[PDB]
Parts: sequence; C-alpha cells; structure tokens
Amino acid sequence: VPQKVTIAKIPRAKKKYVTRVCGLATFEIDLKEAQRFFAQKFSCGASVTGEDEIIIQGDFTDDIIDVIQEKWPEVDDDSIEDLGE
Ligand SMILES: [Hg+2]
Ligand SMILES: [Hg+2]
Repeated sequence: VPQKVTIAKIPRAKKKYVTRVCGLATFEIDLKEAQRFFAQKFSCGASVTGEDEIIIQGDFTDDIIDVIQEKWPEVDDDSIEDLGE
C-alpha cells in the first residue's frame, strides 16, 4: 500500500466580509486613532476609507457595537445602528 500525503483547500459557502464603521467623527472621535484602536483590538488591518468612515478587514459585526461603546461611552444605544448587508 503506497505512502503519500496530500494537502488541498476546499471552498466553503461562507463569505469573507469586511466591517465598515461610519459616524465616529460626528461624536468628535478622531478617525485616525479610531482606526488604530480597531486595528489593534481586532488584530486586523484597517484604513480610513471615506471622510467619516473606517473599514476593518474582517467580520466583527457581533462585537463591534459593544467594543465601540466600551471604548467611547458617548455612543449611546440609540445612535449606533447595525444595518446588515
Ligand atoms: Hg459611510
Ligand atoms: Hg483580519
């Protein structure tokens, strides 16, 4: 009986997403330090991508609300909204 090892990758149906945060600068949060905070808390790249918006290179839509409010308590529950897709 032969003696061999094979490795391969097989796509899943689950998509890779990107997480977009808009409105931080309206609470007079600085988008640059917001970007770097997100980068480090999530261990994942991020960039300011609009004039008030930051894009994080993963799906963090579960935590992202609580994380935002922990770090910036100004942001009350009636002013941060999870859109969807
Ligand atoms: Hg936006
Ligand atoms: Hg990542």
